[PDB]
Amino acid sequence: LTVPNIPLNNLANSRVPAMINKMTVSTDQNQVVQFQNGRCTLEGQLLGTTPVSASQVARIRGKVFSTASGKGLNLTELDGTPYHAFESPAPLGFPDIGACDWHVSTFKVLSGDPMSRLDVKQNAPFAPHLGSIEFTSDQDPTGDQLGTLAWVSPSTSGARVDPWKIPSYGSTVTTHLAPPIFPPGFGEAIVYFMSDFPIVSGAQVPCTLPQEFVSHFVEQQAPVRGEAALLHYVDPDTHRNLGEFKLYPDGFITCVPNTGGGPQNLPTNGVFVFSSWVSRYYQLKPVG
Amino acid sequence: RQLTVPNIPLNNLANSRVPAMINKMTVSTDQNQVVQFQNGRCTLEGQLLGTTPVSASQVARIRGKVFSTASGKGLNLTELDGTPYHAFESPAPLGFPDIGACDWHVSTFKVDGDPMSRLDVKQNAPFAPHLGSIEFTSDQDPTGDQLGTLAWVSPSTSGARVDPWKIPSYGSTHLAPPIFPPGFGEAIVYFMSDFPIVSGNTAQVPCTLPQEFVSHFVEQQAPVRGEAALLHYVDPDTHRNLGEFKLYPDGFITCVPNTGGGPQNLPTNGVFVFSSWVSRYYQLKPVG
Ligand SMILES: CC(=O)N[C@@H]1[C@@H](O[C@@H]2O[C@@H](C)[C@@H](O)[C@@H](O)[C@@H]2O)[C@H](O[C@@H]2O[C@H](CO)[C@H](O)[C@H](O)[C@H]2O[C@@H]2O[C@@H](C)[C@@H](O)[C@@H](O)[C@@H]2O)[C@@H](CO)O[C@H]1O
Ligand SMILES: CC(=O)N[C@@H]1[C@@H](O[C@@H]2O[C@@H](C)[C@@H](O)[C@@H](O)[C@@H]2O)[C@H](O[C@@H]2O[C@H](CO)[C@H](O)[C@H](O)[C@H]2O[C@@H]2O[C@@H](C)[C@@H](O)[C@@H](O)[C@@H]2O)[C@@H](CO)O[C@H]1O
Repeated sequence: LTVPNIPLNNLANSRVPAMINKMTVSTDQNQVVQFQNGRCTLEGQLLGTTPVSASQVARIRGKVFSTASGKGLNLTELDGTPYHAFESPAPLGFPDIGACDWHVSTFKVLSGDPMSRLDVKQNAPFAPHLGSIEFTSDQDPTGDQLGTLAWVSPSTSGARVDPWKIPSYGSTVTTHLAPPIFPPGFGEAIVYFMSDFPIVSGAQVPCTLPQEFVSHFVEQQAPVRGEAALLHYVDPDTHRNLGEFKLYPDGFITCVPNTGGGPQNLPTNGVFVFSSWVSRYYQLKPVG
Repeated sequence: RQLTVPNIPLNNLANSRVPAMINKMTVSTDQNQVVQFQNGRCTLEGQLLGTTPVSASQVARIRGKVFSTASGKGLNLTELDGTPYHAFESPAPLGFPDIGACDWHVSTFKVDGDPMSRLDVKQNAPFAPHLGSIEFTSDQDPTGDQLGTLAWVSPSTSGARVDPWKIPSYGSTHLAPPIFPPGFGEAIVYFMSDFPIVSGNTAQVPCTLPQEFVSHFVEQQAPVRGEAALLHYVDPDTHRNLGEFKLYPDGFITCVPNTGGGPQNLPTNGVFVFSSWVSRYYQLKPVG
């Protein structure tokens, strides 16, 4: 097993098309998350809707159709091949920012302004597992539309956006949803990789694996040889070890954050390096 | 360390010049055509060239601070992480788009209602990214620190077309050097993505390395042990070799296309695999 030899600020978020700005631990360190993107086992098994490339993250493709009140999209995979409602929660790469309006910028797969902004609510017609969503738009999109999540806003007036939530993929879900990630306790806290992103009335989107970690694991198909992988976070200029982290086989990273601090207090240009396989209860030196 | 290429099928690789997925390979209609792309450029030893960034989510992005001039508005460019851009030995900030001789339309948000601004950028006199600024017009009112992504392109003037095979005039701008087809019947392999090119001959953008190849080389920091690396393009299900390719130290890929054909006739679900180091003069079996 190796992990990407790339500084953290050159790594992409796995839940929005953005670069990682910093690490942090959650304010409540017992908080459970269930992100559907950025999910991959160390052996290279993709989970949820997680795609391989950073340029598949939080994108939507589909064909415009007429609904009772206006338009909708009959979803396809991002490469234009048919989506089928099967085991995945949604087409691969489908956004997983829950409980908010989405604003998705698409183009028809030209003359004049080729872009349409699809304004999508997560209400009853939001059925991505089934393969359809509805939208309103100030433009007039038709046919095969491909696009990217541009920004998010509250579902109802005066409310707030919580990007730590995931969507409900619909009533047909019974489905390979990626499972919740539980803090393993004993002082350990899940490490979240944060990105600037336009969240209106939120300002940063968390994910649990940088996207290049996901493609690294998929590519490598490495055997898991211990209960956790001990990583060092290294200053790439001085080559000094800045802190210890554990990478778990189910595909998330923890640290023991110093009280009143944590990995948010580390420089954001360090490189993760695999050090050794360790047992499940290997005790980390606190960080930050 | 031993050179490898990503164990990822073609259709899961990102374009290195626009934020998009690769959907096919091809050769240029003039097989003697020389290109000088500034993104997607990296040596096999992991040396980035031109404006090439590491992550697919840095590709064709722009960041800067809005300022007002005597006659309009401009962007004082920074690197994508907000740190200062200095004119030194690069054409522009890392990741800056390299689609030449056309208008750009760049969707940005304020790193801080509708949060988006579309910056409409002409490649005329005030387009001076090497020196650290460009001018724009916008129907919105962007201020302060704006970060965004190239959304679409259109012709510079009314009668014109967009040729995405061209690069900008950035100004001595320290360009990555031209790539020549290297002889022996070989043609440069171009990796194509759908993208909203308005008034292009097609709505596709070529690049010379998939973005994940770039990050792979940067990570691996592998020694070059021969004049060219022979690759096989392999079907991942049957494991059959679908064609020979050469990967050159300067960071590009060639094949010998069959007359009237080429890699555009190959399936798009194959995986490149390193075979061996070969002589510069190694004669490839024709493909497609
Ligand atoms: C002052 C007021 O009530 N203005 C509303 C808009 O609501 C304001 O801006 C929204 C983006 C939120 O920040 C909201 O908290 C704020 O009051 C309203 O925008 C819509 O707001 C709803 C939530 O109530 C959704 O977020 C919806 O997606 C928003 O519509 C988007 O943003 C709008 C500003 C427009 O750009 C739309 O085209 C977008 O789809 C608008 C529209 O209902 O009405 C104002 O009066
Ligand atoms: C029918 C007509 O003349 N319309 C023009 C617009 O030009 C049309 O749409 C363009 C995108 C091209 O497809 C063109 O071939 C087509 O006739 C014109 O758009 C501008 O076109 C110039 C080139 O002549 C530049 O490409 C410029 O960037 C375009 O402006 C952008 O696209 C516009 C549609 C608007 O969205 C602008 O805000 C963009 O900046 C417009 C603007 O001059 O005028 C119409 O009458």
